[PDB]
Amino acid sequence: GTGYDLSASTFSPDGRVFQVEYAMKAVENSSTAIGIRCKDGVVFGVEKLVLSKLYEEGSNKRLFNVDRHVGMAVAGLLADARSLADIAREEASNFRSNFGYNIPLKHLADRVAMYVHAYTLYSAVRPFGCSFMLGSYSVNDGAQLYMIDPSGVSYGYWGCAIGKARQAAKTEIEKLQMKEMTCRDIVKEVAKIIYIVHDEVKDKAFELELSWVGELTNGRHEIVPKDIREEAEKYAKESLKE
Amino acid sequence: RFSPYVFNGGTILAIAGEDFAIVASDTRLSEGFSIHTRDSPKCYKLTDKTVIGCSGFHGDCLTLTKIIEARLKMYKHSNNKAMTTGAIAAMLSTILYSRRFFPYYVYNIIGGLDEEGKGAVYSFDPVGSYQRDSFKAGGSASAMLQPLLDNQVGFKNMQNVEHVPLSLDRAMRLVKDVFISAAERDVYTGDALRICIVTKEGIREETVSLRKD
Amino acid sequence: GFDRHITIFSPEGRLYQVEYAFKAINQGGLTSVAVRGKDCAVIVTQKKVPDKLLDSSTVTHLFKITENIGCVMTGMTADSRSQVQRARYEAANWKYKYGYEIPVDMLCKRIADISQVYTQNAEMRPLGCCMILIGIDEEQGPQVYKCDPAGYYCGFKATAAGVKQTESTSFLEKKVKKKFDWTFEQTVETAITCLSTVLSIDFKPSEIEVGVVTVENPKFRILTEAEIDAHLVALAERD
Amino acid sequence: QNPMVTGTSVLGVKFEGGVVIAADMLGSYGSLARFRNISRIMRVNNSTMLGASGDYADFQYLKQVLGQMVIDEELLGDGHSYSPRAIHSWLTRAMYSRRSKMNPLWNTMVIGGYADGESFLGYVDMLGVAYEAPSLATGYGAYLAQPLLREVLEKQPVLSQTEARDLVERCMRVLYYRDARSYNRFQIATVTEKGVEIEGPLSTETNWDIAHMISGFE
Amino acid sequence: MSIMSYNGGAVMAMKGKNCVAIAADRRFGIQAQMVTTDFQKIFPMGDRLYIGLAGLATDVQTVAQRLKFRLNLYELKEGRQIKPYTLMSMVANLLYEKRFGPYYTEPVIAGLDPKTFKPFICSLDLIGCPMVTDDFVVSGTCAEQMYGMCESLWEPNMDPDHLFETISQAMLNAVDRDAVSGMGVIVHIIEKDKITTRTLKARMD
Amino acid sequence: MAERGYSFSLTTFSPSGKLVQIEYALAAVAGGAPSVGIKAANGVVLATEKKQKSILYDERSVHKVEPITKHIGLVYSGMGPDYRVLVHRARKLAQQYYLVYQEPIPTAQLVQRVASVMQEYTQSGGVRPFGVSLLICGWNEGRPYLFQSDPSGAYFAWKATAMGKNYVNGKTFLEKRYNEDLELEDAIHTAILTLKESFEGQMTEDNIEVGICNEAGFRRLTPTEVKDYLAAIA
Amino acid sequence: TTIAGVVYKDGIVLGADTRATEGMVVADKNCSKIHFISPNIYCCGAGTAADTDMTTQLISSNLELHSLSTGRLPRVVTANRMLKQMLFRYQGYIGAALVLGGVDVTGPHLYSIYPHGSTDKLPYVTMGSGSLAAMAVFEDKFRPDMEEEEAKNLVSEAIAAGIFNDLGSGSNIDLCVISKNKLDFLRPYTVPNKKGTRLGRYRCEKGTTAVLTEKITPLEIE
Amino acid sequence: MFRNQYDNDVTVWSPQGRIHQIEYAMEAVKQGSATVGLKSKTHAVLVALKRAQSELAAHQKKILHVDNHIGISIAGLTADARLLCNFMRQECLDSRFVFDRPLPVSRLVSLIGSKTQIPTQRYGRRPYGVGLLIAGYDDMGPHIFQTCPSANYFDCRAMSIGARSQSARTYLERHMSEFMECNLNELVKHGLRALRETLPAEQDLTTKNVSIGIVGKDLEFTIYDDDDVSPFL
Amino acid sequence: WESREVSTGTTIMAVQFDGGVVLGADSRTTTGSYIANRVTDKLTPIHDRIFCCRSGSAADTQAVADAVTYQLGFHSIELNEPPLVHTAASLFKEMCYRYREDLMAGIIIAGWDPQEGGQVYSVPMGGMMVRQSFAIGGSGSSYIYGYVDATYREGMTKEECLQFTANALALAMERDGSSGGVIRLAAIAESGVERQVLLGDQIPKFAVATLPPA
Repeated sequence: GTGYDLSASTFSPDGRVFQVEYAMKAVENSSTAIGIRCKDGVVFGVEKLVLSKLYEEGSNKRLFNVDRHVGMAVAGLLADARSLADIAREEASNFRSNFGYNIPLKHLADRVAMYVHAYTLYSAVRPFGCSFMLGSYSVNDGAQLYMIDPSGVSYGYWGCAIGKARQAAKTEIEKLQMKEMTCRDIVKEVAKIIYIVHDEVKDKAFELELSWVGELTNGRHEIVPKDIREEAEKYAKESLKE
Repeated sequence: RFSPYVFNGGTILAIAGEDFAIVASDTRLSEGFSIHTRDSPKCYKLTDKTVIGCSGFHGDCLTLTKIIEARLKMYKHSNNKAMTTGAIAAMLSTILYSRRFFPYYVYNIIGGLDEEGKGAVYSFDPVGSYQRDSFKAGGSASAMLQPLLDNQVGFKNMQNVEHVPLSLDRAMRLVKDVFISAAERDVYTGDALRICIVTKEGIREETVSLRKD
Repeated sequence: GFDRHITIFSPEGRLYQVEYAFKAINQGGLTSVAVRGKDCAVIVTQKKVPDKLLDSSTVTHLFKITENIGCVMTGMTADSRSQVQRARYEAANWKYKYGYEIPVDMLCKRIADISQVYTQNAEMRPLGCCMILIGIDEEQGPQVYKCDPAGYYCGFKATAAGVKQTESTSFLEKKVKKKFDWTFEQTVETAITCLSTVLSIDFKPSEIEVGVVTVENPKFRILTEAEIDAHLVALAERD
Repeated sequence: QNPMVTGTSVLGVKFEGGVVIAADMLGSYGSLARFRNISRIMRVNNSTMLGASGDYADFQYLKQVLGQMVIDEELLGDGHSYSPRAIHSWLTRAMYSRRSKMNPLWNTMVIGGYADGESFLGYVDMLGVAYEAPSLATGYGAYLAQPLLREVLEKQPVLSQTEARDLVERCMRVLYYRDARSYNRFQIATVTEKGVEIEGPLSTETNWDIAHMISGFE
Repeated sequence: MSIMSYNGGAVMAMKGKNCVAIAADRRFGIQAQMVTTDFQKIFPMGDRLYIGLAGLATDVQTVAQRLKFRLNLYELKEGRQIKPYTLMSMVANLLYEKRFGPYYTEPVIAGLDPKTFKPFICSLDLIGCPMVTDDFVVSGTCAEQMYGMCESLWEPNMDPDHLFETISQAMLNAVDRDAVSGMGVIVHIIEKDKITTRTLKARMD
Repeated sequence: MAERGYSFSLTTFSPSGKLVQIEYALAAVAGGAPSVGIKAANGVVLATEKKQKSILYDERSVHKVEPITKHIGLVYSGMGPDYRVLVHRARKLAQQYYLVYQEPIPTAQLVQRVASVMQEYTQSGGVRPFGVSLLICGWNEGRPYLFQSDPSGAYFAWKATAMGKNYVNGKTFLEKRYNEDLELEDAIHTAILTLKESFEGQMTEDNIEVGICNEAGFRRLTPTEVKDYLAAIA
Repeated sequence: TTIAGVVYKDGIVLGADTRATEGMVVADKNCSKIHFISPNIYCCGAGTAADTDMTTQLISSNLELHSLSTGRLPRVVTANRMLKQMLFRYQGYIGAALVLGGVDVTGPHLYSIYPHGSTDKLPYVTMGSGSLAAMAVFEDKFRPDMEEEEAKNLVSEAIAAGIFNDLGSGSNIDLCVISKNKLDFLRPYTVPNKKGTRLGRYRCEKGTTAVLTEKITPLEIE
Repeated sequence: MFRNQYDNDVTVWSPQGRIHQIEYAMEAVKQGSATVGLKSKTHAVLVALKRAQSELAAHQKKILHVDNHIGISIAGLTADARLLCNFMRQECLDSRFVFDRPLPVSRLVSLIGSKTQIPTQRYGRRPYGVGLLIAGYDDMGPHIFQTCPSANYFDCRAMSIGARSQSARTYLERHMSEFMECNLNELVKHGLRALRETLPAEQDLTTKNVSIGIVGKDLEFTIYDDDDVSPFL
Repeated sequence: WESREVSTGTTIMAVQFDGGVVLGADSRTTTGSYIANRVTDKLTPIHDRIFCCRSGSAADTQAVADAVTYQLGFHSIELNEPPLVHTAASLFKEMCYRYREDLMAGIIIAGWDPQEGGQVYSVPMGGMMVRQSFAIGGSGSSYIYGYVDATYREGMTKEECLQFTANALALAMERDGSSGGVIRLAAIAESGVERQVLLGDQIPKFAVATLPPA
C-alpha cells in the first residue's frame, strides 16, 4: 500500500497523487484525434475504430458541439465526456444570455479549468479521464485552439493531438507550414496524416471523420461528411496505400 | 389588482339512460356582453365510455382534463387494473378540496357507463362534494331549463299523471328541442350543438346547428 | 505518523507532506528573481517552450492581478491558476465594501488565513504555490511580499524563486549593500545579471521576461523588446 | 404585473400560402411617445413568428427563454422537434404558472407559423386562454378591427380569392384614423410555407373621400 | 386606553444629598374595575439597587424575570459585583429586542453605589434610548404633570427628612391624577448605612 | 462529501489515560523562540526574542505581540500562522461583546473564550487544535494581571513565567532572581538578562520586542527606549 | 435640536443645540448628540434617539475592527458607505439625520445622511427641526476662505438663530472644533434662559405626614 | 490482492487504470435471463425467455410496458429495475403534459444515463447490474438501444443479453442481411432459433417460457404470453 | 423609491456625433421650492469610457451605480476590453426588473468604444434597452419636444451640439420645475473624456436643435 490511492485530497512524496497520473495514462490508452488551426479557421479530425456491423452511430460519436458556435472533440471515456459537456453548454448559455455576448473560447476554458482543479483538492469526486479539444473562429479575434488536460493544465495551441499516436503526429504536424494554405487544403492534408497514421494502429478497419469551422462556415460549427470528405480520401489513396 | 375570477362557462345537459347516456353542449362560449369564441364545446370524451364536462373557466378546464389522463395511465402501469367511474369520482374531489384555497373553480360532471349495463353520472360542487343523479343540466342556462327538463324527461315530480320509460330516440328529440328553445332566452346558448351519445358499442358524436341573432 | 489518510501533530515538528510541497513546486526548469528598488520593483522570469506547435502569446507566468498589484506565481499550474481566480474575486469585493484601494500586504495576509485552515483539515489539502506580490504603494512606497503555503508570508529586500533560490541569494546579498545607488535602468540591468549567472544562460530576446513596477505610475507592465535588448546590450559593453 | 411601457394592436390572419401579421411600431408611456419605430417582431426558429403585444419589458424577458431553446441539445433545440403546437402549449403553461402565483405578466401574444402542411395561428392572453382561429387582433383592434376582418374570414371561399395583405392594409388605415393613441408607421410580416419575409417601415396611405372626412393627426 | 394604560401607575425617584429615594404606587384592577390596591412594580436586585418598571403589568413580570436571569449569570462569570451602570446597559439591550413587539416598558434605575459612595439614577425609554437622570426622575402616564411638579418642588440640597416630605406630597398630588383610582403607594428611603420602607396613608374609596 | 470526514477526533483516550496529540503540542511549544513575562505589579512586562535568519526582510514587518484590545495584549510561543488566526477570531469577539456593553473588558472572560475555541476543536474532529501557548497580559485598575493559556485549554495565574526553547532551565533561573518590589524599568532589565541567559544569538534593538501594560494599559516601547535600557545595564 | 458643520482650511467646527423634548415638556435639558465613532471621525446624529444610538454602536464596532487589521489610519468615506448600505437593506423605519465629519491627511471631509438613504458633500450642512431657519442665515453669511475664528463666530450665530426662531429648541449650545492637530469640546458656549423659578415650598419634618407603615433595614454591608 | 481495496473505493483507479466496479457489473448482466433484440427498422421484435424458480411456480415477467409506444426487456435483478422504471414513466408524463409530444426515445435514453453516471463519479452508489434492451417506435421509425449499468448507450440493429450472448450474435450477423425491411413472421422464426443458441441447448423449446413482444408501423405495445405465441409459431 | 418622490423638472440628453457622444444634464435635485439637493453631479465614471446620467430618486440610483461597477470590474480584468452595447445594458436591466416597482431609475447610459463606436442606451422605468440615435430624457422633455421639431438642424460639430443642449435645458428649467443651477457636459472621443462645465448665467441665449442626425 502506497497510502495515497486512498486519498485524492492530500500531498504525496511525488507531490500530486498517483490517481491523477493514472488519469493521464488512460487518455493515451484511447484512440487518436488531431486538430489543426489556421488563419482562416480551425479543422478537427478524429479516428474511430469500427467494432462490428450490428452497431451504428446515432448519438454516440467522438465529435461534440458546444453551444452553436463552438466545436468540441475528446479522447478518453465517452460517457464522462458527455457529462462534462452538457453542463458546459448550459453554463455558457446562462452567460450568453446574461452578459448578451456570444461567449469567448477563452472564457469557456477558464470555467472548465476551475472545475477540474477543485476535484483534485478533494476525495469526494474522482476525476474525469478525458482530454477535451475546443476552439472555433471568433468573428473579431481569429481562430484559437485550446486543449484542456485532466492534469489541470491548459494552453492555447497551433496544433494539438492526443491518443496513442501523439508523439508521432506532432512530428509530422511540426514539419508543415505556419499558414498552411487555406482551410480547404488542410481538409485533404489532415486526411493523409490520419490515413498514414492508421498503418501503425491497423488491426481492424477505421472510419475517417472530419469537421471544420471555416470562413465559409462563417464561424459556425459543422461536420465535414459528404463528397468533400471522400475526395480528400481519394487523394490519400492515390499517394500511398498505407 | 388583476382578477382572480373570470367567467367563461356555457351550458350542458347530461341525460342518463339505463344502457346509454347522452351529454350535449353548446359550442358558444361567452362572458357577459363580449363574445369569447363562437366555437368549442366543454364536453369531451375521456374514453372507454366515460364522457366528462367541466363548466366554469377554460383555463381550468383544459388543465384538469390533461392531468386526470396521466393518473389513469400511471395506474395501469402500476399493475393492470383500471379506475371505475366511482374511482374517478373520488379522484376529482381531492383535487377540488385542495383547490378550496385556489380562487378559480369549475362545476364538473362525469358520466359514462357501468358494468351493471347502465349509466352512472356523478356531479360535483365547486368546493368538493358529490351526489347521485338521474339527470343534470349544468352551466348558466341550466336553472331555467331544468324543472321543465325534469318533468318532460322524468315524470317523477308530484305534478304529472303518468310515467313512460326512456328511449334513445326520444331522448335525442327532447334534447334538440330544449336547446333550440334555450337560445332565444340566453346569449350563452347558441351557434351549434355537439351531442356525445354514449352506447355499449362505442362513443358517437352528432352535431346540429342552432339559431343565432 | 499517519500521513496515510490524515495529518496530525508529530514529534517531527513539521509534516512530511508540508515539506513535499516545498520541495517539488516546479516540474519544469524556470527560475525567477525579484528585486526591490525605490525606483522600481522588478521581477525577471523566462519564456521557454518545448515545441513550436504551441502558442507563446498567451503563455505567460506573470499575471496582472489588478492595475496596481502584480503577481508572479511559482507553483503547480493548476494550483497557481486557481488561486488567482479566488484572489481576483476577494480583491474586488474588498474594493466594493471598503470603497478604498486594497493594500498589497493586506491581500497577502488574507490569503494566508485561507491557506491555514486547509492545514487544519485532514479532509483537504492546501494549494501548492508560492506567491510573490509586488506593487507600488503610496503608503510606504513599493512593496514586495512573498508568501509560502505554510501560512508564512513576509516582506523582503529582494527574493528569488525556482529551485536554485539559495544560489541566487548569495549574489543578492552582495548586491543588497548598495542598491539605492542604482538608478532606474541600472536596477534592471543588475536584475538581469543575477539570473544569467545562476542559470548560466546569456539571454536571448525571446527567453527572458522582465516585468517591472514603476514608481510614480500605478503601472505593471512587461517590457517591450527594444527596452529589453537595450539592457542586454548594456551588460556586453562591461564585459 | 402592472403596465409601464406598452404596445397595442397586433393584427393577424391565415391565408392559403401562409399567415400574415401586422403591427404598428410604438412604445407609449400612457400617451408620451417614448419610442417611435420599435419592433415587436420575434422570428422563432425561421419557420414560426411571434407577434407580441402588451408590456415591452416583459417581452424582452420572454424572448431570452425562447432563445435558450435552440442553442441546446446535440442538434438544435427547435430543429427536429418542437412543433408550433408544442411551442403554443409551452407558452400557455408559462402564463398559467404566473397567474397561479398571482404575480402575473401583462401581454397578449399571437404565435403564428407554419407546421409542415398546415397554417398555425394560435392565441395566448394574460388571462391565458388559448385558441386557434383564422383571425386575431389585439387591443383596440380586438374590439374595432376584428368585425371588419371577420366578414372576409368567416366566409371560407371568399378567403381563397386573394392573398390577404390588402384586407390588413385597409383595416390598419381605419384603425390609425379613429385612434390617435396609435402611430402612423407600421411593419407587416408574412410567414409563407417555406420562408419568412418582413416588409419594413410603411406609413398609412391617404384615402380619397375618407381623407377629407377624417384625418389621423390631433 | 393605551397598551401601558389599563391599570395605570406612576413612579417617582428624587435624590437627596447622601441618600436617594424611590416612591411608587401600588394597585391592580383589571381594566377600570379595581380589584386590589396592591401590586409592586418596583423590585430590587441586591439591597441598594432598585429598579422600577412601568409597562403593562403582564410585561413587567416577564421583564423583571429576564433581568434576574441575565444578571445572575453575568455576576457569576465575572465573579465580582455588577454596577448600577451595568444594569442600565443591560436594560437597554433588552429594551432594543422588545421594540418590534408590543412589550413596551419604561424603567427607572435608582440606587446609591456603596462601593463607590455616589448616588445614581437613570430613566430609560420604551424605544430603548437611555437618558441619564439628574436630581428627579419621572415615570407613569401622568408624566407631563409630574414633571411640572418635580421642576417646582425641588431645592438643591436635601436631607432624608426633607426628602421624605417632598416625595410624600408628590405622591399625594399624584393619586388625585389617576382615573384608574390607583390608591396605595410605597416609599423606599435609601442610605449607604440604612434603608427605610414606608407605606403611606392616603385617600380610600 | 461536504459533511463527511472524521466526526470523532484524532486525539483519543489511551489505556495510559493521556492524550497523545496534547503531549505532542508541549513539543510544538518547545520549538518557540525565547519568551518571558515579569509582572511589575503596577506595570506588566512581556518580552521575547525575534530570531532573524534572513537578512532579507523589511521594516519590522510582522510582530509576535499584537493588541487584542487597548488594554489587553497577547504574546505567545508555538506556531506563527496559528497565532495570527487566533488573534483574529478573538479580536473580533472582544470588540463585539464589549461594545454591546460600555464596560471595559475583564481579563478572565477573554481567557474563557480562548480556551473554549481550543476545547471545541478537542471535542470535534476533522480539525486539529492549535499548538500555541499564550501569555495574556493586561492592566486595569488595581486588579491582578499576567495569565497563561495552554494549548491544553487550561489557565493559570503567574507572577513570572518563561517560554520557548529550554523553558525549564530559564524558569529555574527566573525563580531565583525574581523577588519582591521592583520597578517597571527594573523589570525590563531583568527580562533582558533572563532572555540573554536562555540564549543569545545576539541582541540588538531589533532582536528584542518588549511591550508593557502600565499607564492606561498597553503601550508599545520605541526602539530607542529599549536601547537606552541595554546601555543601562548590558 | 440643530446640528451644523462648517469647514475651514485648517479644521472643521461642528456645533449642535442641546435639548431633548418629549411632549411640550422638556425630557432632557442637557444631553449630547456629539458621538465618538472614531478618534478623528465624529458624527452628530439627530432624529429618533433610539435609531441614532444603535447605528453609532454598530458602525463603531465595524470600523474599529478594520482599524486594527490594517494598521493605518481609517477613512470617513468608508464610514459613510457602511452607514449608507444599512439603510438600503431595512427599507425604512429609521429616522436619523446624521452629519458625519472627519479630518484626515486626505483632507477635511463633510457629509450628511438622510434616512431615505441619501448623502451629500457640501462646504456647510445643517439638519435639525431648526434646519430651515439656520439655513436662511447660513446662505447669506457664508463666504469662502474661512478659518478657525471666522468659522467659530459663524457657527455660534448659527445655533443662536435656531434657538430664537424655533420654539421646540432652546437652552445651551454646544460647540466642538475638530482640527487635524487637536480636538476641542466646548462645554456651554452660551448659556441662555434657565429651567424654572422658585415659586415657594418650605420644609418640615417627616412627622407632619401621617404614615401608614414604617420599617427599617440596617445596611452594614457596603 | 487488494480485491477488497477496489471494492472499498468506488473512486478506484489502478496502474492499468481499470475500474473493477464496471467489471463486476458486467458479470451481473451475464447472470440474468436470455433476451434478443431484432429490428427490420419498420418492425421490431424481441423474443424474451421468462423463467420460473421451481415446478409449483409460474414464470416471472421480464417484458415491461413502459409506454404505449416504447418498451423494454430486463436481464438482471427485478428489484432495481422497478425503481428506474418509475423515473422514466414520469419523464414520459411531463413530456405529455407540457409538450404534448412523445419525445425521441433516443433523447430520453441519453438523459437517464447522466443522472446515474454522476453518482459513480463520486462517493456512494453501487452498480445497478441490470442491462436492458430498449425498443421504441419513434418518428423516424423504430430504433433499438442497449443501456448498460456502465451507462454504455449504443444503438444497434439487433443485439442480445444473457450468457452465451455471442452465439446468437454470430447467427444475427449471418441472417442479418435476410432481415431486410419486411416480413413479421420471418423475424420471429429467426428469434426462436437464435434464442436456442443463448441457452445451453440441452433444454428443449417450450411455449410457457418464451414470450414475444412486437411494435411496428401501426403497432404499439403488445405481448404474446404463454400459449398465445403458438398461433404465430 | 424608498422615501422620496420628485415633483420637479429633469432635463438630460445624450446626443451622438462622429467622434462619440456628448452628454449633458442639469445639476441639483429638488422636491418643491425647498432645495432637496444643491448643485451636484450625476455624470458618473463607472468606467473611463463608460458614463451614465442618473435620474429619479437619489438613493436608488447611487446603489445601482456601484453594483454595476463591481461586476464590470471583475469582468474587465479577465475578458478584457468592455464594450457598452449588450454588456452594460443587461446588468442595469436585471436589477430594474427584479427590484421592480421599488425602484425609480431613469438612466441614459452613453459610452464610446472604437469597437462599434459610441452608443446610447436608455433605461425607462420598465427597463427597456433601446439603442438610440440620440435621446432626450427627463420630465422637461415635454418643453424641448417643440424646439427640436421646429429647428430641423442636422450635422454635428462639438461646438454645434454644445449650443443645442444649452438652449433646450435652459428653457425647460425656466417655465416650470425648481431644478436649475449649473449644466454640466462630457464629450467622449478617442482623445479621452473632456469635461465642460457651463455656469447658469452663460447657459441662456442659444438656439439650434437638430432632429434628423445625418
